[PDB]
Amino acid sequence: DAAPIKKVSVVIPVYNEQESLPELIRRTTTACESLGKAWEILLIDDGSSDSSAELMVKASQEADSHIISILLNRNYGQHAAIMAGFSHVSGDLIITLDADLQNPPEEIPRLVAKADEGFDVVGTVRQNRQDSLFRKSASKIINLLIQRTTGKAMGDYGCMLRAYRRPIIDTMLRCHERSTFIPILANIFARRATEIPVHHAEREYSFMRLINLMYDLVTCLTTTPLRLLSLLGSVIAIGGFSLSVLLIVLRLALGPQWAAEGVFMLFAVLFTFIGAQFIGMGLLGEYIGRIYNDVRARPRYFVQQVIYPEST
Amino acid sequence: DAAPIKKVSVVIPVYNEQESLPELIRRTTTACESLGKAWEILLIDDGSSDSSAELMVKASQEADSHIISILLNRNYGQHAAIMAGFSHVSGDLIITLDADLQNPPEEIPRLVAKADEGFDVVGTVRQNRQDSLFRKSASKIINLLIQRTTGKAMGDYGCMLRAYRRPIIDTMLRCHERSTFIPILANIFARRATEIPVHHAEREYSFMRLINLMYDLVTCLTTTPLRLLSLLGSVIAIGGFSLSVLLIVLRLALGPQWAAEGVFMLFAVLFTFIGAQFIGMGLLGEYIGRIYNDVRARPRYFVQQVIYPEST
Amino acid sequence: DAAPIKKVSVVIPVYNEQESLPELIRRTTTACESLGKAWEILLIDDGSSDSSAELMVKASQEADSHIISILLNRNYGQHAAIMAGFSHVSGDLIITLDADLQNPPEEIPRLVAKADEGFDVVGTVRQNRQDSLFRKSASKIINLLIQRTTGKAMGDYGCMLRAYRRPIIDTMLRCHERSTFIPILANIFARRATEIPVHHAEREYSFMRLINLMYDLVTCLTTTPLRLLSLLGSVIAIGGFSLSVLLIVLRLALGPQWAAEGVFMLFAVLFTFIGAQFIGMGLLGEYIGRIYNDVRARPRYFVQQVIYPEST
Amino acid sequence: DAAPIKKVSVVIPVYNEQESLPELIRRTTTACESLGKAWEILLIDDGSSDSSAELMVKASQEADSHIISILLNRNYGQHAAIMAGFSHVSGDLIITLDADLQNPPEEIPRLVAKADEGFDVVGTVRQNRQDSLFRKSASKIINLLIQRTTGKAMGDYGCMLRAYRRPIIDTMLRCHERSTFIPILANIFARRATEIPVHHAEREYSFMRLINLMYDLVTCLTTTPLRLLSLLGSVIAIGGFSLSVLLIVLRLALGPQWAAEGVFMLFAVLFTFIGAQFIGMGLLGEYIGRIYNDVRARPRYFVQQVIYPEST
Repeated sequence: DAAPIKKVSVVIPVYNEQESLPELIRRTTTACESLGKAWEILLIDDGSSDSSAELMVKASQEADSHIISILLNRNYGQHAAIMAGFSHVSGDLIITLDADLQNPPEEIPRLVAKADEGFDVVGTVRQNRQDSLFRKSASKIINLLIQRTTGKAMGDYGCMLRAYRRPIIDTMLRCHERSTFIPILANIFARRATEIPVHHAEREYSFMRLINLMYDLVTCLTTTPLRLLSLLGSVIAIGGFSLSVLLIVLRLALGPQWAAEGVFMLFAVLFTFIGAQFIGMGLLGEYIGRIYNDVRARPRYFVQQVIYPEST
Repeated sequence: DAAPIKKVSVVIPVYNEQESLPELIRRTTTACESLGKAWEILLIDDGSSDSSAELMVKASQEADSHIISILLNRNYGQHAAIMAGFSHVSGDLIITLDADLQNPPEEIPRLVAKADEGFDVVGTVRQNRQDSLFRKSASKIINLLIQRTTGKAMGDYGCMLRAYRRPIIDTMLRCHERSTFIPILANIFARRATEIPVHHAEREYSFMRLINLMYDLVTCLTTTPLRLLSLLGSVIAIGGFSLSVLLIVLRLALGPQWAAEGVFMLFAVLFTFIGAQFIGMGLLGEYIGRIYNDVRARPRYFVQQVIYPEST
Repeated sequence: DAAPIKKVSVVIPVYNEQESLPELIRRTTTACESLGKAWEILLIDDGSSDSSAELMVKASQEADSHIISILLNRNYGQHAAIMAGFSHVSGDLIITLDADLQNPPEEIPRLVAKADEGFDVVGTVRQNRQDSLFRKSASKIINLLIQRTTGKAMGDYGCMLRAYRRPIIDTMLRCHERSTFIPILANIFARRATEIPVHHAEREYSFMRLINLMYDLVTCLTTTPLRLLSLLGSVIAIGGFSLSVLLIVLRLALGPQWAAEGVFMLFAVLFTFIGAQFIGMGLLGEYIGRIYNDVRARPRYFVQQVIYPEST
Repeated sequence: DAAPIKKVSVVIPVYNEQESLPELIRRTTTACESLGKAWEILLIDDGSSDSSAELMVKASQEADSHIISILLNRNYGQHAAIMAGFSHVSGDLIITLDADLQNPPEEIPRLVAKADEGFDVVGTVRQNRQDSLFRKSASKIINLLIQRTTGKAMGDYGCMLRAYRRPIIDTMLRCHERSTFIPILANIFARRATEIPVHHAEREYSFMRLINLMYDLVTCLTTTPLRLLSLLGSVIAIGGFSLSVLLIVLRLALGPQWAAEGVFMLFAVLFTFIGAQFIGMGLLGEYIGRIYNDVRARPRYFVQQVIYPEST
């Protein structure tokens, strides 16, 4: 069906944005008014300490305002702020935006139009951002891994400008896992998805953040690394056993060859035991991985429609 | 008691079966009409992309149809589709069938008749399928393991044609474990079970699927592999300690014997420590295995009847 | 307070006891009638296959019977049968008995009288059973461990004849852990406990059962074995580092001493790394143990009475 | 806002305090009466065996008493007693005090006044207690770690005299984790916190308690130790591989150098494998740590206020 969008909800986490709030609000309001549909704006203050909350309250209390302000008691994180925002939306299309104006609000109409064609998730890709070699390689690896796992590609995973339909948000609200990534979670349930190119501000994370993010993504996406240990251990054990047998055969055939042959055979046995240790660790990982999946308990399926035979 | 069957429910997962749907529906309807009992057919579309959903809807909307069509929003897996089907059945006997017509629908009456004799689970075994040596050995090993664990044998675990009674499905719906195998889960609760031989289409998984399936079955059935590590480590440690003591005794008795005796004693100590490492890993596995069982939280018991003394 | 007992409930698991059921029922009924209090008897059939269920039903339907019969759909275990029995009791004192008549039913009045003095849990100890050396040593070790952990001693943990008050059973019904031991669980919540000596039939487990039972008890009682790994690793690492430093100091002081000194230093470094490995395994165990305790989620406390100040 | 306090609740765990109860009650009552606000006192008996319960009941039943007595069926721990006390409070400011009179009750007015300035958590620091070197170093390390993790410093973590506002207690009641530390849990949710200096009685834990407390704090605060294993393993593997390559290059360039060069190369390979083992253990820890966090399931966020646009 061609179920169209009739209301748009915008979610913007706020944390120490005193300088950028006025222009952000003005541009977002103008962009939303250009849609021709009903709309609302949600501002979530993640425990700011620079008078942002007062500005948000003033904006909410202004005449003819479409802004809903949500105040958290302290800082909890951008992911938690976004999840809190999702719990108070009312429209059928949800859009996430950055409060630093790094992504222009003027792109919202394009996302709305694309979603009106029948897509559940609409993403964005930043053009010619000129990242460093390591960051570009990491982006390529992450895109390939996500495409292989979820079946949907993602050119830019760190981009904040994205659109979701209401059922996607409803299902994502059912996942209580503390460590995750919202764009991956959306694609885990999306049927139809696409991405479009966008531009960005030319000028505006540390390495320690990058390493932790890589670990989080790998743990959220797959458990194969636990499986690779058994393969490595089996290879090592087979090599060690083959060398041990070959040493005895060679000594029995051509007699003694070196003064330290016994040491070499003992080293081969040691390598075999070391490989067995890797096999054991992989065996433990097999259970640990399933424990984790059962613990975080994502939904198994969703039913779209049920057709019963006519009663007559 | 001889509680007989009065309604039969058929569950068939569908995923890109546009070509086989008409003949499948016709033959299944004919077979069900030959029963003489009330019946219904459930078709679950697992996110097909070849117009199967439209055919299913058309079949459901046709006059005098006994077909219930269930549509999923996207692909989730055959196990999830079967579980969704179980949530919408209404009969007291449940039959699972394959949509590729590899197993003929004409065998259903035999399963119904066998179940009418008082069996809770009725299975099937394919005759003279002529599998490869490795697959046959794996089948034998799996059958032996399942027989030892659940107390019920299974000649063919990969066969899809099986019948279950309503209480079995109800109890299986209480298990939320993500990784499992439905036939094993049924036997875990079944009191009386049997299998019968069937024929199959002569002509129509990859090795990577086989290895993962073996791991899944082993993890679902038992935790002994975690126990074997302690035995291995104890054997290694005892051997190493015995060799270390023997070396000292021999040197003290008959004096020096080799130039590298100290190296040999150090290797023996190293082997003892390596065995201790296996013991430690087994110790960790002891807790991990119980954590997993507590996490997946299968039902502990089911009460069939309670008899109170007469009030008078 | 001297809250006395006014009704006694007897729980007896049944599994293939066709021969012993009549005498068991007769003697238990006589013993219960000698109490002078209200009483009931619960018989749980754990999937017997020797006509025990029919005998139990006949006994329940007999005139002036105090027997409640509970039938399970199949075999699940003695622990599960006892837990099912606890879910249907109605008295304020609960007694567990063995259906093989190994423990005479005539001891019940002594347990009732002892419980009437104000004890929550009353146990029994078998006299001069003349067990083997290993079994006696295991019993002593288990008794010491339980006394140290729960604060209550248990001379015989394998004895089935025991008495519990209703609140103890109610709290034990709140623990859903699959692997546990009921007598230990009772003492975990009991305030006042005691044991008394009893006699037993002279004549009537395998080693594999004993080893598994030891592992279950150790895992249910404590997590210290995970802590011992770090101590062992630290000792090994300190020894290795000390030897490595001593070798260098000795060589620098008195010059070269042996041809294989470098090999010895390398072995010392290897031992240090091996100790570090034990430290790491202990570090993992630290988290695993707490995960297990949080998973099995036993109750934290129970409130006996609350006194508010007089409203006036 | 300047929401002031209007009722004060005092929580005091009791365990064998027969001697100190009268003076404690008298001084606490005098201090509370000096506040000028409504107040109540909660006494929790943690299974005492020295007639403390009778004294508490007598105090509760005395005329014009503000004391609520809570009796536990047996001993469960100070943390459990405090949690039980929190479940029965009614005021908007909660104060915890020690029953041994080590911390004078006369400091309560200072805490109330400080909390009236708008603080959520108010702590205390003991001056010139003259602890040993190891204990002082441990205190410094714990303070630094807590400051880095929660963002709030704590000069003395072992001090019992502290004040909390009602929402903090309400959120802490939502955390069911068995192993934790209440002051850290409070700061995890507090927005504004402070500490003040206090005095203490000059004269009145064992080393085994200190080690367990350190492990508990480390496990409750962070998971970095699981991350350090991968770094250590990578360093070891890189060093071993570099040495192995250097040995071959040197031998090919300048020819043979030592009789035991092959042994050295084998040792280098062994070190590389040992480092790989550390990497694998860190890989397992990555999943274990996230499993633990998902298991103990702390609240993700709290909403303070929501402002909707004016309906007109």
